[PDB]
Amino acid sequence: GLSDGEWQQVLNVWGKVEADIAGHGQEVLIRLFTGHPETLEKFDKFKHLKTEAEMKASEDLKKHGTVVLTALGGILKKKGHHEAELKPLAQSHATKHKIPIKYLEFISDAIIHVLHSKHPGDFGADAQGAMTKALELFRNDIAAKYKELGFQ
Ligand code: HEM
Repeated sequence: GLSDGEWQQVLNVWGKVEADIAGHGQEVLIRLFTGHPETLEKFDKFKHLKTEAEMKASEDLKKHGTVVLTALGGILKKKGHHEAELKPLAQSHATKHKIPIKYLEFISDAIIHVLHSKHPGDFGADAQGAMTKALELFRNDIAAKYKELGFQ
């Protein structure tokens, strides 16, 4: 798991996201979609987005960005004790949305990318390390639920 010092770093870094949840959420999804176009296909409601301009201009994408990060934020605030919050998400993403674990890897890297892009020089080495650990924990616990379901 993460140490108390690491969880404190994670939640301190999260303060940035919380100041502009929709902005960070939007940029995270845009980074995901632009870097990995196949991920867009998993969203029947965003597949109509053909350009990054259309993406940035989408209020609904911004809306989903807020939904995605608010959920992740709630999980992070649990500092590891997130089974109840994590289980349903892993299950809807495996059973309903069919999101391979690889895409969760992509979005994790996208979150790291967005923090550096929006806060250059203000996302220290220790901060990136702690946030990475937290995102790997989140990803790994979902992977467990995926194996349980036999989802690939
Ligand atoms: C940090 C990771 C993520 C978090 C916390 C998260 C959270 C959520 C939440 C809370 C919902 C709505 C409730 C539900 O259906 O479970 C949702 C829906 C959805 N997510 Fe995720 N998600 C994440 C990553 C991804 C990724 C990488 C994809 C890639 C395709 C994805 C695709 C979807 C789809 C298709 C829906 C349904 C959208 C709709 O309403 O039509 N998610 N997500």
